[PDB]
Amino acid sequence: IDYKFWYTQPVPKINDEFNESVNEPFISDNKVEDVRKDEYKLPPGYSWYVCDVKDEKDRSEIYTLLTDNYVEDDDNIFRFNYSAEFLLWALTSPNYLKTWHIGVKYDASNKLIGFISAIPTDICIHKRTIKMAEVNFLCVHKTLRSKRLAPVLIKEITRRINLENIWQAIYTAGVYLPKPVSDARYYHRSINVKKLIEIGFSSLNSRLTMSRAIKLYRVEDTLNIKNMRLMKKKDVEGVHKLLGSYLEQFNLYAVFTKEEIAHWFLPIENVIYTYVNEENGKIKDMISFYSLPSQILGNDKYSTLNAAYSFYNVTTTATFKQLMQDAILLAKRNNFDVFNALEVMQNKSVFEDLKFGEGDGSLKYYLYNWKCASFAPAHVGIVLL
Ligand SMILES: CCCCCCCCCCCCCC(=O)CSCCNC(=O)CCNC(=O)[C@H](O)C(C)(C)COP(=O)(O)OP(=O)(O)OC[C@H]1O[C@@H](n2cnc3c(N)ncnc32)[C@H](O)[C@@H]1OP(=O)(O)O
Ligand SMILES: Cc1cc(F)ccc1-c1ccc2[nH]nc(CN(C)C)c2c1
Ligand SMILES: CCOC(=O)c1c(C)nc2ccccc2c1C
Ligand SMILES: [Cl-]
Ligand SMILES: [Mg+2]
Repeated sequence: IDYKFWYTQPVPKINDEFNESVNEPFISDNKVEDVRKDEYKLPPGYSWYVCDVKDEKDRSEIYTLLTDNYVEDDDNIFRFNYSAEFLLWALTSPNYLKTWHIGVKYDASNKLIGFISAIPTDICIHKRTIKMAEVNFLCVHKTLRSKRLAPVLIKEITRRINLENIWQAIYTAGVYLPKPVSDARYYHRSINVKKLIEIGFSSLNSRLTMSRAIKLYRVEDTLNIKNMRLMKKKDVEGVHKLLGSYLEQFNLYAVFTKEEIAHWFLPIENVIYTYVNEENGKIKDMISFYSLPSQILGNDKYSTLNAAYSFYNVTTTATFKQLMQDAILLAKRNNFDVFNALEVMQNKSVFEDLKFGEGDGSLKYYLYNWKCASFAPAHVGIVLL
């Protein structure tokens, strides 16, 4: 459309296409010393608030704000319902800064009505490793929409990030913005198909009756990789090598340290599920998925859809199809209703045979202050929360 805000920022124009050899900032030679030391102005009666995600009550305020005002699907059937414990995990990874968890309070109610967050990460884009901020959980209260508050939150966080001598960022959104480096459709594999029909999501007909739909999505309760088990602290070094080598093939991926592997994969109930196959004290295969429920808006019977989201999956002893079939099984054993995956990495190759259905949209991958050729989602090797 016009992108009056986005076009002031070091991002590509809607028309911009770069050749494969281009891989650099839009604006280089930035100076920490020149970064504005003042907070961006909020409109009258609003104030910046530094959230302490480790404090249960500050964390619960962020939780409420998102439970009520965060992303909905295009038909407003669903709203993401990230749990408080999930938010603690997503925001307190290694070297996180408390000052990159930025809230906005309405002074007179003392209530949180705005939020944005970033955590630091090393990102490899087209074989160049860049220290970046990963931005996530940008949210304005439904009652305050289209008032140009989002660019204030975006400018304030960019300012705080630049204070740490960091000048690039990664982010994802379902909305089209200038301009994606990659665009990945999502797919869904029904697990609790009766529930899915009942809330309006899945479709039946003459050929596909209720009983036939249930038969179609039945899984055998036996693993292809018999020894696949929950990840444990002893597996951190093994996972780090398995995953770190795997990821090198891609055009876009995080370069995880050991401390990151421990944070991002060690299992937490209702948050992150990681499974490993150990042979001879070596980790040869791994499955992971995170738990992201959606709230079901205005269904009499159900209020929550429990959804497992494919995270990182690597196999060296089975086919990728057998690995993902095990991942679906492990999601089913843990009470999930549906398993969601993007057409990143090798994922697309299994979607047909494993009975995934194509969804109604896509997740776009973005870089801030970085010029490079865009690429097909098969070359994307990072999954953001
Ligand atoms: C070097 C470090 C750099 C760090 C920074 C990196 C950049 C990080 C960027 C952030 C990454 C976040 C990633 C992330 O969190 C994951 S994507 C999820 C974003 N959150 C939601 O969708 C929750 C529901 N929606 C809302 O709360 C509001 O609709 C929000 C706050 C989204 C927009 O509030 P609003 O009341 O609806 O709108 P105004 O205040 O009037 O503002 C309109 C301006 O906002 C642009 N807009 C709309 N949605 C956007 C989105 N998802 N990203 C970026 N920009 C977005 C829009 O194009 C327009 O600019 P334009 O006029 O140019 O078109
Ligand atoms: C529905 C879905 C399925 C799937 F397998 C992977 C991703 C999505 C999805 C679609 C739109 C979204 N907007 N914001 C988010 C949250 N973040 C990832 C930032 C988001 C996620
Ligand atoms: C069958 C379940 O998967 C989905 O269709 C789904 C859900 C549950 N929540 C969402 C929340 C926000 C944006 C999109 C969403 C989509 C696409
Ligand atoms: Cl400004
Ligand atoms: Mg606004």
